[PDB]
Amino acid sequence: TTTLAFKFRHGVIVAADSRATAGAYIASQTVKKVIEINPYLLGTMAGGAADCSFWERLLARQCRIYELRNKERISVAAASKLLANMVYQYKGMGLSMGTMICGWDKRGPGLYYVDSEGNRISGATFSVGSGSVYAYGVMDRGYSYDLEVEQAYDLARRAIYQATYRDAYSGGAVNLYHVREDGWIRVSSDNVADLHEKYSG
Amino acid sequence: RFSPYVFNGGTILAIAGEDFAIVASDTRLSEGFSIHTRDSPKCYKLTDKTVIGCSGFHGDCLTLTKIIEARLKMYKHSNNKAMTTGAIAAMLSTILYSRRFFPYYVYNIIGGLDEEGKGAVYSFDPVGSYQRDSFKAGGSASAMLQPLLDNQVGFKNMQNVEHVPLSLDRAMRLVKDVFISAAERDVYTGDALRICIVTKEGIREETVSLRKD
Amino acid sequence: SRRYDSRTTIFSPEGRLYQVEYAMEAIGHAGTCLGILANDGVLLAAERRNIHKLLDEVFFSEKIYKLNEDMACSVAGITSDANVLTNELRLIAQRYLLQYQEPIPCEQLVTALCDIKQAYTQFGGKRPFGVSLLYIGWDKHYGFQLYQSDPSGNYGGWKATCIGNNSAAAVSMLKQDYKEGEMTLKSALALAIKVLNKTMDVSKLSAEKVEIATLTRENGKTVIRVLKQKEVEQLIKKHEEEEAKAEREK
Amino acid sequence: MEYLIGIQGPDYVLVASDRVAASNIVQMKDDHDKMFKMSEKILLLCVGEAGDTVQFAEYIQKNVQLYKMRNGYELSPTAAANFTRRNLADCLRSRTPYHVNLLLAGYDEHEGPALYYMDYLAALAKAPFAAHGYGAFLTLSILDRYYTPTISRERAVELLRKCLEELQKRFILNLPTFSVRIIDKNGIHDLDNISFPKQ
Amino acid sequence: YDRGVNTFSPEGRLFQVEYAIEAIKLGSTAIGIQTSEGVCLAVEKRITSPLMEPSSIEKIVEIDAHIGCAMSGLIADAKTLIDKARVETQNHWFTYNETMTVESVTQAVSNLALQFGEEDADPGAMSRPFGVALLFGGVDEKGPQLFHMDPSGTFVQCDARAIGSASEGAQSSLQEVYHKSMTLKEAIKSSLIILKQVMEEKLNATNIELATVQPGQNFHMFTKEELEEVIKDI
Amino acid sequence: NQYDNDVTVWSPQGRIHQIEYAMEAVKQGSATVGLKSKTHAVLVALKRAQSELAAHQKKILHVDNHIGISIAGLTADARLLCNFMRQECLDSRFVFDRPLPVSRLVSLIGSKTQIPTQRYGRRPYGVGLLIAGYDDMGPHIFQTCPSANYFDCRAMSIGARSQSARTYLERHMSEFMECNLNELVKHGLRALRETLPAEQDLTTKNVSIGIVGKDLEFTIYDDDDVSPFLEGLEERPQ
Amino acid sequence: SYDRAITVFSPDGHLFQVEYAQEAVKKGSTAVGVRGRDIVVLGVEKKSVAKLQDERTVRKICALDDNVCMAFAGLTADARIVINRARVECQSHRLTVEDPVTVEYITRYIASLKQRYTQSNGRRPFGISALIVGFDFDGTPRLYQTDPSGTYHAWKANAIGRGAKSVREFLEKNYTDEAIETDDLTIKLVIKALLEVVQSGGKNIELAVMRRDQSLKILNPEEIEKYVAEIEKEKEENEKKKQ
Amino acid sequence: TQNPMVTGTSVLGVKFEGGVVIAADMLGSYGSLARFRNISRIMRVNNSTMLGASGDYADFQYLKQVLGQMVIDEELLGDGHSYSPRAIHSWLTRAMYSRRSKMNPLWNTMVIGGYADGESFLGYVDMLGVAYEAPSLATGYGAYLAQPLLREVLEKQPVLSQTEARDLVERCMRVLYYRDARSYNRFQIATVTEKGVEIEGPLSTETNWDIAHMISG
Ligand SMILES: CC(C)C[C@H](NC(=O)[C@H](CCc1ccccc1)NC(=O)CN1CCOCC1)C(=O)N[C@@H](Cc1ccccc1)C(=O)N[C@@H](CC(C)C)[C@@H](O)[C@H](C)CO
Repeated sequence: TTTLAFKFRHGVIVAADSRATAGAYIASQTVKKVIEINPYLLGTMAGGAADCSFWERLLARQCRIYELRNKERISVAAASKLLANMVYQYKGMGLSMGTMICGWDKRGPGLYYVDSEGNRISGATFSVGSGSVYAYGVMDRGYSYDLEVEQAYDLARRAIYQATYRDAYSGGAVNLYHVREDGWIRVSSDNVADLHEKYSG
Repeated sequence: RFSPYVFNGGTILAIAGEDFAIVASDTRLSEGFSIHTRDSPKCYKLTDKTVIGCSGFHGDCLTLTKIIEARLKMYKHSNNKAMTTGAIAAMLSTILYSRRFFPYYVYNIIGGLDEEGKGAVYSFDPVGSYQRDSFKAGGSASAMLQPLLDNQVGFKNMQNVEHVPLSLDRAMRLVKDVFISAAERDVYTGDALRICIVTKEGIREETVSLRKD
Repeated sequence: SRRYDSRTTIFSPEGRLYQVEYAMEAIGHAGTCLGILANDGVLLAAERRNIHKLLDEVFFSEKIYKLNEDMACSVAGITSDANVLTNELRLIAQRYLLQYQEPIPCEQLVTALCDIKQAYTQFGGKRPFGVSLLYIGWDKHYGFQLYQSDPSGNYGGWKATCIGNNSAAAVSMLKQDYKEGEMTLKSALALAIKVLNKTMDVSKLSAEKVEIATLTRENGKTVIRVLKQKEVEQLIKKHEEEEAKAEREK
Repeated sequence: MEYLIGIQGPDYVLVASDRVAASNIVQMKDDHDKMFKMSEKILLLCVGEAGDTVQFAEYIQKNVQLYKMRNGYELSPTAAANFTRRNLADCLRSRTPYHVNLLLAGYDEHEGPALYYMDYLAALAKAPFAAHGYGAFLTLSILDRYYTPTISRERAVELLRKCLEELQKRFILNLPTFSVRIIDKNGIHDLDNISFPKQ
Repeated sequence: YDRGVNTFSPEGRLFQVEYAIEAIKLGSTAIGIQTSEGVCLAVEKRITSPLMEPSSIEKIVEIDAHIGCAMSGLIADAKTLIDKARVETQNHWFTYNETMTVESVTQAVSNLALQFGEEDADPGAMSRPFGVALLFGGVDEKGPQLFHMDPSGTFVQCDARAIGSASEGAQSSLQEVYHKSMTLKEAIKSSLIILKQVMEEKLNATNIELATVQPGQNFHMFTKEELEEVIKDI
Repeated sequence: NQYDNDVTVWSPQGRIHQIEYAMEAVKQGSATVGLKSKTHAVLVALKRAQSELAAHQKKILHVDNHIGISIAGLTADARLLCNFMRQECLDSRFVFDRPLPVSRLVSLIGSKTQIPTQRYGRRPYGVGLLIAGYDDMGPHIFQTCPSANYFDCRAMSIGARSQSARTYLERHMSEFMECNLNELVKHGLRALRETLPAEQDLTTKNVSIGIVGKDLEFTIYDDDDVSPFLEGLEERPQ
Repeated sequence: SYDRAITVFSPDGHLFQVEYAQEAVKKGSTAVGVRGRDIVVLGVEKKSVAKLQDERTVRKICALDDNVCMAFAGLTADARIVINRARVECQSHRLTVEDPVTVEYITRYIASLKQRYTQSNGRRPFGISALIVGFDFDGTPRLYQTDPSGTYHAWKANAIGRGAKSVREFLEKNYTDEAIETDDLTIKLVIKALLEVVQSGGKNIELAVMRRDQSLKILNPEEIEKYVAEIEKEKEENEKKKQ
Repeated sequence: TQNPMVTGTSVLGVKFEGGVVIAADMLGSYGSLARFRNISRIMRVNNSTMLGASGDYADFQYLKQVLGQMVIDEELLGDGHSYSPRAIHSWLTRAMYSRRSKMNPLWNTMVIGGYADGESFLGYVDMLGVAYEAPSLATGYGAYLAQPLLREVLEKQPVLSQTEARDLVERCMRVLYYRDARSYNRFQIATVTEKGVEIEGPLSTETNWDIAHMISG
């Protein structure tokens, strides 16, 4: 895996690869690792595939029920806290799962990192997965809060790309989403083979 | 001590066409270095529009099969309609994850038709992680089947080739070919190949023969 | 089964709980028991119904229970229910102590018992406890304190109050001789002697018939003491020497 | 790995913690806060296991606040400390033990300033000064060398600076910035973050 | 003379259930109309004081994006049922990745019918039936659908139905104006007309609430302005 | 009056009034008919409507591929019992991979429904059932009462004014065993229509049919699918 | 346990136990509350002044959280139960959700609790009604009212308890935009409304106010006597020079 | 059962024209010890089916008790329905898998033979719940020794007569007695036909030992 997300002036950028492995064997390269919880809430996905999918889906259910009950939309902090609380009750049982809850809140752009270990921290930028370090490199070397939209897109896409270059367990296609105040938008979905041609020559 | 698992072999394949869906599997049930039976297809007809392939540990295969049957019936009694293919996929996901801490040792591939009549494959992992595919292999010889279909159906690594959609005929011969090749290298794959074709007309069953060694 | 049920936790058409009121009627027949709050302490004074020539007297008291090193209580009604509630009170106090490592604030203890009584009024189908309680104590939050709790699970903090037989007249009599902010333990004892004198059906009042305890603050520690017969006799005699004195002016 | 430090003065309690939230080999947060306001005059510095820290700390916090709402007055720092110690000790031999080391800073209207130290085994001990984490091994001795019971808050802050600088010198972990707060008769006061202009 | 909550009358009915049916008759009257262009639900709010904020009176709620519900009688009882319905729909979405048919939801809620009793029961189990009546209006694969449910648990599909105090009269007035081909505007108009007839207070934009569920649009609660624009053509 | 309100109270005449009161619930619903040939089992149910704007109440329910039922009484209890039967059938298929013999399912219904008639605070099931099934003993029509008693029938009718239908069936029992499917459904429809005044008769809007047999799984015909059965019937007398 | 149906339907379709509980509420001390622009005020009448009783230990106004306060009318013990459970819930909400609590939410919780007690075996409806008051984030001041039945609504101003209809009518005829245009004027409105039913005093009235992002503030009898003096002055400077 | 004690070895099965035949020795072994040399490891489950069992004999006795009770329970009704061999096989599969999933297996490997509705049935059931149908079956060492012989014949001649199948079985039992160190020269043969289930008494296997005098040359 190799997901990453950072918040700047114009919302929250979210990006991921799509590779899924079963050992050294590449089981898939067409995995949607950015779960669409709500039209304003996204959840990245890294680690145990079934674990992430199931728990974030359940999170989506819970957020929907919250929306119906309280006649208002759930906050990013509340969603992340919900997921964290659900996951914590299974601590030590072997759930492998590291996700990012991103969205736009009444407090503006929101981004949280939530672990199967029990972590839950808000922050500006985050990178999760086997290739997270490689992404962290370029992302940190190119990040700014005053980044223009297309620039942020380039930064995220490139970071995930370099990550796929070094990390043997990351590849497939770079997917890119943008979270704005009126909801999120599916920015891009470029295959790595094409991005190679674009970035090298 | 005591192990509640035993690998029984078996290979499984599903291809999705524009108006069809193929679900095929070998018919060899084995254990250790021995053959249990040569007449054991891994294909299970769920509905007129949906066929399931289950490989791995035979106990969990049987159990999961019967469970899926029962729950199909339940859904039918509850909503007065048959389960759509994608619905069966989601249900299967939940059922598989329900044993997250004592998994069914089963590789599952669902092949059928969606609500628009088009073909669809859904590939699963033993604990419920699934996705929709045009074509996927699973089971012992999976790594032998996948790369060819990536080349021939996905047209990958081929320069200036035409993207002609897969016809039922070509798909059929492709299935027979990959299974025949797998029978050469995989020791768990052999005896016979059962193929299940799913169209608007219904479900056909064909049976090619594989080597017995 | 449904026939034998007396429906103890059910609203009456007027919007009231009959078993609670009947329990109040039970309390009205029990020995008179009052308490007064002062500036240098707080005291309890109760009529003794266990007054017979052949009784053995093997306890420090009869209607005065020690609950906590900073708290004591007196009781009126069914004595066994009183035993249950007092034991439970001690339990609660020791739990709070075990948890926070400091004495339980008086009001918290009272509310803690009252929640149980209320619970007995709302569900379970059991009869409520026919017991009213008076609580005296000291804590670092509100100093000296007097409380009263009824079987309804309801409670309140008082500067002086009474509970038991002839409680009403005793309350008005306390209203008359009250002294907000100017009360000392001695004058409070005088008041207690007076009220208990007029309210107790058997007049003259020997020290045999009453029971008085005081809670005071002395050198950092809290002292709870039950007065001996002699001291009570002193208070009574003084009351008569103040009653035969005011009657001279005629 | 996390670092806590507490220094009690005659009428105040000075507390400080690192601002690093790290996982694996990377710092994931440079502004992490390890302190929890429980009363208007009580701070809880919790550190340790992944989810155990926040879970336990927030549980204690909300229970203290519940006490405040139920009774109209706040728990004393001592009562608080023994409450947390009771909770932590009760879960010690249970199915769900909380692996947390903690400090409790407080000011009482009666007893004055107070600092408490708690093992993950829930052993509560009052101290003029304490520290948690590996960094403690490098700082405690310093605190032994220069601490006096009558130390002024300015001198206390300077001492804290000596400690943190020592961390910058000998400790192999990064730890560039530190949260610093003080507690007195006027409650909790946030101070300027002690930081070292590395990069 | 007191008896068990699961006692039968000599006529062959449960006393408590019948009494609940009697309880419905004291509730705010509501009307639901089914139309191939969508389903509409209207209900009077019965404001008992000018000081009472009318926007805090909701007798029409959203079960899901494709299903809305109107209620009459003891509303407090209805809240539980509503939440149960929402939870059921979300569970079904989680499990099967699809929306619930209106009939399935209605049936699911209807399963909590005679789930009451004394002996041989759970500590938190219901002691009495729900004194409320429900109209489920929604759009599924079978198009627009309207269902009715009463404390007996008997649920049935209706083309047009009125529940509440003015049940009979409003039902007659409904029978007089319903043909299985009305437009949604006609349905809303008729609903508000019959409502104005049966209501004791003057029908206005803050006196009632109206909501529609149509094949192309989600559950929509009519705002003040839209309500006015329909009341306009009285 | 003192033996009326509890199911655990015998009357001095050796009767249980709550059970009988529960039996009265069956007669409160719309009538239904069940009959069997030698190859087919058929349920014909008269659906009832509140107003003309309300759809007609479901009266025929699917249990298993070889078993269906027709209800008469409290729809909630009906749904309960139905779900029970469905569950038992599913269990039988899960365990033995063969369909549950109808008679055994009926026996289980008896056992289950008997329990609450003997416990304080409990109540009998306020519903009567007609069960049509097919197994390797042929077709079967069963009847279950709130009294937890069950009957194996050649033909039966339960509910409001079902006496007429009963009287009809009792004359054509001898014909039933040899009829083809269409004639069987015919007889069922005539029996059903006997329970109506001459001012009203059967319609595609108020008649449901359930059929199971050696050549057919249990199927339910409701609206336009009922017409091939109604169209082919006498004009009836007055 | 006690598996007995207590609250059941009557042949006319009534829940007698709930109605009885409402009658128990009717016997309670009058409790009123009004909602203003930047303030919200709750006042309770006949506090049963015995003058030998500590006023603090018998207050009918309780804070549930820093955000929400609440007054009640009816059985005081039941009210203690409900209040404590409400406080616990207010904390649990913070535990499961980072955000605090909305007035509507805690009101809904209390209402649901009461209803649950109207439909559960072996239990018995709470004999209280509650006036819940708060200033949830977004600044919007809100006041709600609950009922033993489980029903709950929002109000601009309301009253419960002994002679609640009288104070309801008074408030209906007196709630304007001119009134409650200033904080002191809203408080004066509450005091007047209370005086329109209380046994003519001021030492019988307990009034408390919540304002903006501040904490709950209870009014001392001195300040209450001051506002009552201004009210008795406005009743002789605008009602004496015209009548 | 986590540690099997007294056990029985191979169990053979094979279909023939109008019936099914099953074989199993009468030995219960306590490790390498031939402890109980006279026990039946074959049960008559009603008139249409029959069961042979390998593994822990006690667990087999348990299953024997349970199955016997089920058959009695059914026979009490007399409603004209009875357990088909396939049904019994399905039940047994369900049971073994259930015990497997409780991490408390019944240490048995079983062969169910049957004849109902004119069709011959032969089913295999594991202790893990692995079950299947086949024209020939062999458990334990049989699966390595007897089964290859059985398949050789059945792929050269699918349909066998009863005498042919019986001969095949006899020869297989001979091979097993030769090569299986935990077998015994005293076995039983059970047969299902339309006439019912018949278990033939203590049989012995003729043995050739001429290759004993081939040491030198
Ligand atoms: C079949 C594929 C498509 C999915 C794959 N599943 C699997 O690998 C399943 C999981 C079975 C299981 C049992 C018990 C408890 C948990 C899981 N295992 C198997 O299918 C069979 N194998 C047996 C021998 O070989 C290895 C696995 C998977 O989840 N892969 C993870 C890595 C992993 C995590 C935890 C356990 C096992 C594997 C993955 O791709 N993660 C990516 C993100 C997600 C959303 C796909 C990333 O982490 C990136 C790609 C790096 O791997």
